[PDB]
Amino acid sequence: MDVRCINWFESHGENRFLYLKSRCRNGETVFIRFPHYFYYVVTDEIYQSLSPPPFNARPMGKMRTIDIDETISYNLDIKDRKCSVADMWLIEEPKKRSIQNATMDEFFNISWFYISNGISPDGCYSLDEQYLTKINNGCYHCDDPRNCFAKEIPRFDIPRSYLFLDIECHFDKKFPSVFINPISHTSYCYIDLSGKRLLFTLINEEMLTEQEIQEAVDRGCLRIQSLMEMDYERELVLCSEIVLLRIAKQLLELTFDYVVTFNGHNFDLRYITNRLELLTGEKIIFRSPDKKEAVHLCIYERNQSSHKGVCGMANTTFHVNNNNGTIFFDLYSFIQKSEKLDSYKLDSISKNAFSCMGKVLNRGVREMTFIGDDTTDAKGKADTFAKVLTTGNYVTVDEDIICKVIRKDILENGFKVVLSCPTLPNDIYKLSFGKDDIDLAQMYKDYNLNIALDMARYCIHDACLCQYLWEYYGVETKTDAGAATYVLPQSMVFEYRASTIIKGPLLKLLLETKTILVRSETKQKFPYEGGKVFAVLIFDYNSLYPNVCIFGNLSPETLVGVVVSTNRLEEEINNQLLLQKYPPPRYITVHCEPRLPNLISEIAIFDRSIEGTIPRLLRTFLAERARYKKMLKQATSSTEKAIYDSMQYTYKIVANSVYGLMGFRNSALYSYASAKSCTSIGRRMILYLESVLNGAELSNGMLRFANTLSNPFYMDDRDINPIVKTSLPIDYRFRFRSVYGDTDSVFTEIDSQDVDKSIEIAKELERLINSRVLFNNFKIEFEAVYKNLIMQSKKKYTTMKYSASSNSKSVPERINKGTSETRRDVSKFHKNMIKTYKTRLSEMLSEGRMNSNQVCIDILRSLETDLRSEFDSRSSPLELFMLSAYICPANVPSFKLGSNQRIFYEVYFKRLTSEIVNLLDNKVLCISFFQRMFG
Amino acid sequence: SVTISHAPYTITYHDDWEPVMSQLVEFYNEVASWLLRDETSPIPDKFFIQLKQPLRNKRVCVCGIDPYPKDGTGVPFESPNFTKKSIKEIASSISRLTGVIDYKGYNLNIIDGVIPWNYYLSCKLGETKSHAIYWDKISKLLLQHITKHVSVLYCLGKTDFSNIRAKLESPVTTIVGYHPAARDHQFEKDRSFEIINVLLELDNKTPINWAQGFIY
Amino acid sequence: SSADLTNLKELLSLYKSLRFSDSVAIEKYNSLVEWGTSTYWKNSFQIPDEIRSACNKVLDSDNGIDFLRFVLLNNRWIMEDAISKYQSPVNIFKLASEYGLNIPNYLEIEIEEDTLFDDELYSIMERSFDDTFPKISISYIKLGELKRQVVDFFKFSFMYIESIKVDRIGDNIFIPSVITKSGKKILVKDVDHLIRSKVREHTFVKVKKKNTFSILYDYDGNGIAGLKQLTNKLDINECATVDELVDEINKSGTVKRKIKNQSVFDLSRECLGYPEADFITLVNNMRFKIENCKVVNFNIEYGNFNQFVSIFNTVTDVKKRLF
Repeated sequence: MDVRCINWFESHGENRFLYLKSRCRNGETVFIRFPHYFYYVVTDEIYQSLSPPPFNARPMGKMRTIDIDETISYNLDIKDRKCSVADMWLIEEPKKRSIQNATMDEFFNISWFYISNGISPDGCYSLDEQYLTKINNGCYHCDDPRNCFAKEIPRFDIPRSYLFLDIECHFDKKFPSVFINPISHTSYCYIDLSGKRLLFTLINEEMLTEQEIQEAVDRGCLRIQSLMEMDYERELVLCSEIVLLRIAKQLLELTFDYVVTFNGHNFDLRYITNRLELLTGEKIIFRSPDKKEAVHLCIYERNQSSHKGVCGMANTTFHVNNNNGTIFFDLYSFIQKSEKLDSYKLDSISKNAFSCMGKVLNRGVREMTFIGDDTTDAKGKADTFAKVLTTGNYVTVDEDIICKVIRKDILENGFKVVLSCPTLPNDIYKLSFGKDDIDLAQMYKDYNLNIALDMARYCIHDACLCQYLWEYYGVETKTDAGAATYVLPQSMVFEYRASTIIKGPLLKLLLETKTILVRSETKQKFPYEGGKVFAVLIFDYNSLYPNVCIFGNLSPETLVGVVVSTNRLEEEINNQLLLQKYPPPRYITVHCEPRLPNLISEIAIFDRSIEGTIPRLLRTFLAERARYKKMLKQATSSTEKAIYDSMQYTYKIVANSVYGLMGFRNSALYSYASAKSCTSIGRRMILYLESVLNGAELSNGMLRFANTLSNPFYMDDRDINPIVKTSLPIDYRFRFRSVYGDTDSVFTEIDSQDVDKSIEIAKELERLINSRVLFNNFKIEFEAVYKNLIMQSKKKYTTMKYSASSNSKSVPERINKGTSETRRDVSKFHKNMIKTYKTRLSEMLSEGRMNSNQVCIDILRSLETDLRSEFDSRSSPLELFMLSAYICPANVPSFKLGSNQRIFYEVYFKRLTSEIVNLLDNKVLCISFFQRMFG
Repeated sequence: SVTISHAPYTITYHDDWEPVMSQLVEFYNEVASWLLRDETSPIPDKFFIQLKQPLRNKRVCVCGIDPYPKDGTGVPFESPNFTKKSIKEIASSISRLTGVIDYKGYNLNIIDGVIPWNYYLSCKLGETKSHAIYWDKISKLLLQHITKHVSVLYCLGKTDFSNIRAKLESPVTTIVGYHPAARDHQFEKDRSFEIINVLLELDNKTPINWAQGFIY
Repeated sequence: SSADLTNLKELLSLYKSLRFSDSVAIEKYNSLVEWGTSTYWKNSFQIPDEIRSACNKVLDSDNGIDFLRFVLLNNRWIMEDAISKYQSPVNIFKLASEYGLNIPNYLEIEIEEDTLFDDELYSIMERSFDDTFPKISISYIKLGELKRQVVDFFKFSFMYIESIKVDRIGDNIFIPSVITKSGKKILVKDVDHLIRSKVREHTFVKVKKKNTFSILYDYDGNGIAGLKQLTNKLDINECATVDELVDEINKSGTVKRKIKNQSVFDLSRECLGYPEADFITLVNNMRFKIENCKVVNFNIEYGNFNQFVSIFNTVTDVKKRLF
């Protein structure tokens, strides 16, 4: 009996159970019920002295228990770790037990249920039906998940139900209330198992005159006054609010696989439940698959901060309390969690997710036709944009141009769309989807039939946006990847932090290496630098910190000791005894930063003879992500191209999350030394590269690297010679000036300032600066920031100006990646002139020869004459500001102005010229111009 | 005594409730129509009788969650015949600090310093937690105003009170508790009592005399 | 739970008496402040155990007291008063005497009308206290209140110090007493101004001097060795040979346990006359160059440092030879 697992959930009642929702080969759904236990790892002597005897105990072999408490030491006589080796056992307790000196207590019982039984949460199995007794139609009982989930077959494909919904409510306040305002429309995107994608919008009768209701029934709609009277094949339906809410309740109680919605946990589902209770006095009944437990829909919060101060804000996320297996998903919470966008409205999210390009076909009065094809613009973007156009109404051209469509044509490939926008000169225009300029508040004060139907369209498009976005973010495959990398149920994948996802891989590891890390001592905190700020080519490190915790073999259990020295003349004695004792390269002594004064040494000693748990974890993660990148490079199907992409991304996310998890106090990977160590090794490596990257190159085969290629942390006899021999054309002159970098970049100042001469030389340097200057597993990569991409501040303060791999006949673009100046709630008058002031700001940084005089006189004259011309002419319109109102006196040297034109810009006008000083090399003209700008 | 639209058509309060009482009127007016759609307990005539009690001379709030569905009285945990469930239990479990056992009644409304507070000011008679939807806003508001004049909070509830810090826009000493509505009353393992006393010292308030409330 | 009541009562108790608390006491103070906020959202030397029992008994003789004010001066645990809310001083003093503790005596002329302490009421008081102990104390007790407002007499002036050395405080123990300019050895009370404080000889330093005794005066604005001084600094014998030293250390049973648990920078700065305070502040000011765990070169970038290196190499060598 073959099944594929969709979701794992537990019953929250008197009886603890664990359910498996799975789809068979032929599309039938079967649930399986496992007794849920508590799991305790207990040594042999404890097990033998147990009273009463445990319910079930299975051996675990000889595990070594390692005490990983870090004890500082003021002399070089460090006692070795306390490491026992005992025969362990696994105790399975139906009801919780208080058992003393039991270890491995940081791992959930669901992780144990998976690992001990050898079950992947997303695998596809051939269940030995000899054990699954039947309790009711569609539910089996499995007492022995060991011998029933034995034979594991390869992954096959199954059908999956869905429901993407959205509602709209009457209002005159900012947000409606369940008591005063009734819901107007209610749209759905019901995707059955068979594949039937049915869209339909229910409209509220009771806001219409009977005359317009009859007009609508004449026009095209259906009318229902009962529940059994509706059918989802009709695209528009008119009904009261009681039948509307009863249909909503009838849908939400179905066993869909997912029920997706954007911020539909806080607003939509809550509004529906509350209003249904008010109107009809009914509730939404989620029944358990064994029909032996029914709950009512009730939304509950879950604060997410792993550290909460006083008077702060934690991202409270609302969840449904359903217990039937359906994964009530909310795209809003997922998007806020996974990606750090600029804003999180559905409109802007769409406008940045569904994009394409459109070439003008035939202009006209108040109209314009755009074509978008695969062979012309980026492959796949035209197809997704044509998938969004089937329901959308208001298409957005490159900027601030929102146009109501007139006619849309979905070709076999591409799209042709007519827009009601005034004439535009340029032939190409980038089309993004969605801002929908409508006065809903005003549209509700004159509600009639045409407006009812307009809003029904507005609502069905918003209900289908939650499907286009659900497919864009590949959530259905990221879920099944996370539910297998992190050994967790498909429902608990995005609900938790790193400290919770990391425990499945870690527990699977500790049963190979047979270690058990314990801590019989409390931990102390020492605050640190949580974020770096700083200010040509761009080479980055291949996941620097996993590579460092693998190079240095950093771990809590492979720490020999932290030899510290109070003051001078003891650090020296200790340094000499650390040069003789603990010698390279089996031990590595890293000079961490002093944890408390008075101390000047804090040297940490790591033994590099056995692979710790953390470095072995990281190596497995890197190896699997590499395997999946390879398997994706060779993927032929369009489904495998998604499965393997999701798996690779999952391994990336779980690998990058370990370094932050070592400095996190209440974590299963905590070690103050290793955290403070890999931060110092990485910094030393970065500074080493910066040291040897300031070297000139001439008479090809020099690239002197500016210094001897001396390996840090020890000598290694690696042909230490600055002058190397490259393989590029002979006559060259370029020097690379100072490089700064943060941790995942080292920008070197190339003295060429042109493409086609950097891409080649940099691609041949990166091969020569990661095979001749780096040592063990510190690889590098390469990109290029074309013509001084504005480096205002730390990482997320730049423009895009992309030049990745090709520079011959290549197409760059320079819109933005700032995520720093795009947000409203600010002025609208004087700024947005950057859209006109950038063409002269991007051009004052792209000359190199006349650049100095041009930029200085340009900033000076431009800003002084902008001040005077705004004070005299009153020219700039009121459009936007675009920076992340205010009033200020103008008498001395809804957003509407005053009588003196120097009201509120005298601060932004100097903050702007303050932001843009770190892109030149002038130290006298720039700062003096700044000082004189005040008068 | 502000005059609301629906029952009881007016709410007489104490002089220390005006920092809130104004918006309570609209909060109650938008929900009253459905609120009095069913006869609740307490009756609509004693919804806000606890709004008569001053908050200056009080420093501890033993916050229940919902009144006794079988005819609560508008003052939490009170008993006109001392024959209820949780009140006799807490009187018993508190009969050990004072060391006395003789009581004809024990209301927290006469312990000078403590104020019994019902989170949800009403419930459908016979049902529990059945008027939460009608009360959420006013309940959060009344609690936030009760905590800005006193400083201690003893939520008599195990899981009913789980996110109390979220529904409070200001830091106040939020002690928690375990609902003795369960079996064994669960009050023996945890000595919740006298923790209020210890915590009333770090700002020099007087300890609660839990004997002040018996009937003699 | 009751377990929580334990640390809560401890928090309250220690919060009541921060003034007399220890380092681990203020540690528990802040740790319990945090353990409370994260659940509810808002010295002297060692006193013997045969003395600890009597002190625990005397703390109960009158429970109005919070701590035991033991004056730790010149390796003497001499108390001047027991701060007990109701207990008289003479009763606690008689109890301590029955236990074997150092209680002082009072000799003064009392007046039925309180007169303001002045030149006479401090000089004659110091001269009439008749106590043969080293202290500038002028002591009194008033009936009706337990507050302590002590008086004393001296005058601040300048003098040029003699050296950085010691005066024999006890048996084979020379505790540092920098001799005054006239010749007297000053009476240093607390280890703050007693280790090597202002070791500077011939320096014009301002101190609060009197006719016989005195005290050190800190600034207001801007702010001699050998094997001999090692053998008596841990009290085994007098010596001038390393073999003698190590052999006498072997002959001991507890002195070896004392050396085993001390560092060599400590032991070499403690038996030299300036353990930590400004020493390290200078040893960090100097670049160093050593070999085989023996300093051989130094460069500034106090006075007993050359000889300090000379005895430091010696203690390192004897520790190596013994261990």
